Amino acid sequence: MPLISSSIPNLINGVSQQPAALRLASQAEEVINCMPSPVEGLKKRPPMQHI
Amino acid sequence: AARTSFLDAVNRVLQMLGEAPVNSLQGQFGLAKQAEVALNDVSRTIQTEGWSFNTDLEKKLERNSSNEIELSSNVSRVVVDNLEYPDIDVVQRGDKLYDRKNNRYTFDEDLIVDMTTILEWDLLPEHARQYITIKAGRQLQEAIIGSAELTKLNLTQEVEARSAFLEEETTKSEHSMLRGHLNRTSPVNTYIPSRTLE
Amino acid sequence: AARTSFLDAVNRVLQMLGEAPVNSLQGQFGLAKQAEVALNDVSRTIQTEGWSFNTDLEKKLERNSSNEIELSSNVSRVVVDNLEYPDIDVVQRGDKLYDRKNNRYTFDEDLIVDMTTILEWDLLPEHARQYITIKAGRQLQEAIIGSAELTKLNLTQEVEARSAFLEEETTKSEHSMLRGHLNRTSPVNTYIPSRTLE
Amino acid sequence: AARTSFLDAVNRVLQMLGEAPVNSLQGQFGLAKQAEVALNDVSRTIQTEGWSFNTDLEKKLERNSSNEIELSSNVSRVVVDNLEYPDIDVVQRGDKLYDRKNNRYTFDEDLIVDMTTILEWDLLPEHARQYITIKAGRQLQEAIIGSAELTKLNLTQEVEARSAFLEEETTKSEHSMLRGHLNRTSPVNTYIPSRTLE
Repeated sequence: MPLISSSIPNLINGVSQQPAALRLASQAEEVINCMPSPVEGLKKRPPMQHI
Repeated sequence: AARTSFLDAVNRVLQMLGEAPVNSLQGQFGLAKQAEVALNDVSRTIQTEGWSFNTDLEKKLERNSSNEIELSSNVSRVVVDNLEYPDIDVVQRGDKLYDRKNNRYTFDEDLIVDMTTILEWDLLPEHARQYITIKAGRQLQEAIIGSAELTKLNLTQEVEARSAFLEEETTKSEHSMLRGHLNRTSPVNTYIPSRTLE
Repeated sequence: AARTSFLDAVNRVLQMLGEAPVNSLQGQFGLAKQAEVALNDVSRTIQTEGWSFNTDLEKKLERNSSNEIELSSNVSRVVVDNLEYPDIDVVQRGDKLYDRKNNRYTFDEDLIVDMTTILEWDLLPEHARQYITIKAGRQLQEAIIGSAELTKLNLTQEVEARSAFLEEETTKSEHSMLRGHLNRTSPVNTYIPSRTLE
Repeated sequence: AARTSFLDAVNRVLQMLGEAPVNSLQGQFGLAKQAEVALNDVSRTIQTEGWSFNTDLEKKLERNSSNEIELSSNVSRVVVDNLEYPDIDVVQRGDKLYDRKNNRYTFDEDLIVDMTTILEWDLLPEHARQYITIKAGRQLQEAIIGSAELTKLNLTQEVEARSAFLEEETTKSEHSMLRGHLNRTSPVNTYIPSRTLE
């Protein structure tokens, strides 16, 4: 038993419908109201103003 | 803080395996049933040896109409006194006794034997509960995952638990070497050589 | 600087596990449940062995209307002196005593026994609290994480804590060999061969 | 909590092997055939040695119309005392007894022999069932998978099981050295030096 670890490098790859055994581990499962960008990573979506 | 209960023991086994605790035991949807099975199996394995709390002495056994001795479903071992019965010796076989010297399944009168019973989880005392819990946890973990270092750690804990259990049993029952076989009523005073000299 | 509290013990267990300390116990949103169950289980395991701070001497027990002795919920072990009752052999079973020799659940008279109780957290003394905390932390870390270096450090700390707790217990309760069985009222003077020669 | 059954035994063997537990024995679609054959073979290997629970004393054998001693098909070994019969040396050969000294298959009179029988799974006692189960599991895993850590774990478990089984057998069968050959009816009293000096 080796107690060993990895890491998830990026969270900027969105949602996939493939079975979990064929995806890139980076890909997520359900994304709502996020704005994934390469300049700051994952963040809450910008607000919507009124005119 | 009461004595250990079935749900607490199941949760402890699951936690020792390393998996999240359960809420109840009825209508669950996890490994709790397998933990229960392992607990029962280890309980049977430990109880089938014969200890102070599950042995009945001087017990009298009764025969049925066909001159046979029948045993309950939870009887583990029986012993007859060779000195008391010189011409008959019995050995357990399934649920009936066999007079192996006379090669017969039938006896002539009743017997006075020593009986060991396998008990349910409710009647078990505290130290037996603890030993059973630790042993079942170790065995189930080995059966499910199959590591080696985890087995080493569980072996260390099991050794400590067995030491505690044996110490508790020998402190409770107060065995002796002078008294001989316990089927004879105690004539010993065990008079103390240490104190009464002043 | 008062004695250690339950929240301080939980914080110490979490810190030894390697996590951040938690604010409270009530309505926690963290590992408080795991820390609490670990501490309770280790407290019960330590208490069920029987020490000088949780044992009562020559306590009287009273039977019910059916000549049956029923124990409380938190009674761990019951000892009956053999010499005082040469015809009765009892062993604890669940919450009732069992007349092992006569194979009965009934008695003929009240008894004088010495029992061991399991105490709540608030009523424990300081050395017991320290030993309980350290052992619980070690067990929780070993079961949950399973690393190497943390296990080594916890092993060393547990060994030191056990040494300290045992030493404190023995110097508090002054166990002796000359006095023999403690149920006898002290006839000993323990006169000192190291003083009166001048 | 009744005694262990065949289905529980095969489930335990599969669990030791590391596979998922199987449901039934009849019309199975798993390793049930291999587990059953391993259990049967280990049971036969253990039973052929001869113990105290499967041996008949001073049993009488009868010859056929041609002065030939035909044994049953589940007779493992036959022992004939030399001192009683000083002119015949009998050894087992297949299913009939052979006169080694005289080089004949024919006898002159019936014999009084001590013979061992192979018992079915239903009739075995609990300790025999436990030891047989553990040994069969170890053998099957060793011959089928052949890994290292599993082999060492099964080795430790088998060693513990053998110790327990041997101790249970000896305490059930009260073997002695003063009595001599067990064929004689007990003239022994085993007067204990421990008791009667008061």
